Amino acid sequence: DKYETNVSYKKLNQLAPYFKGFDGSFVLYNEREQAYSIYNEPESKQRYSPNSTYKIYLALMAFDQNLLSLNHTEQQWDKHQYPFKEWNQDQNLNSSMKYSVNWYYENLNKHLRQDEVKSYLDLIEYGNEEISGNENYWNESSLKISAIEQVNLLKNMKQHNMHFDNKAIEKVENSMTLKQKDTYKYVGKTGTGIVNHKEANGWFVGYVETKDNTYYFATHLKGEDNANGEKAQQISERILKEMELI
Amino acid sequence: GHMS
Ligand code: NI
Repeated sequence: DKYETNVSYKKLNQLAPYFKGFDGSFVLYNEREQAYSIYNEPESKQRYSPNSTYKIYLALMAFDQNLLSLNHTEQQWDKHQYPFKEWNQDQNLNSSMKYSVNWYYENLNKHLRQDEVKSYLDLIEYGNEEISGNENYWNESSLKISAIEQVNLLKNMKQHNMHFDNKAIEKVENSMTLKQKDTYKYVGKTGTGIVNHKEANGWFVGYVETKDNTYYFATHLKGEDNANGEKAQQISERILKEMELI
Repeated sequence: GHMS
């Protein structure tokens, strides 16, 4: 399950303590310096199920297929009771992304033919592009992507290299904007994969756009348990704060 | 199932 790249990078092996209890990776790409920095290069290349981090691209696909459009991202909650209060309400793109509302994205994916998805995954080079698995191929199933690739895709998205409309990209960015300050925009998305009732796969990917640069990042956690997006985000924030990016 |  490995992404093969010979790209150079600055090693961040001193970030190891942040990853206590996990086989984790942190990948940073500094846009201005066109430079990667990586903690745990081997793990950086290992592809894992994206879980909710896939929602970023599923949203883009949905825009591209006009499932979503300007002033047209709402979905009404059918009153089905989910485990998370935030899912138990009407949604728009922002809320569905912030709260990782699976049903909203399942509803969008329903209108995407398998071949359309495959086409998009090819265009955006989404990891192994394998979607044979479950209907929810993005959730602890066949589709897997590495931390470095998560960064590459964010970068290609943000730089508008992807063949998605820029306004769609801006909408998706907004939907994953965690903090907007004068000094930076902090964008990120969690994912968590559960196997055997354990959190075994945690993601937090995003970027910090400052007044002069953009720092794309992906943190992955693998562990027997507790490897979840929340912890991945906590760790990411610790690192980004140590780096004085947020 | 998004409706639109
Ligand atoms: Ni629909």
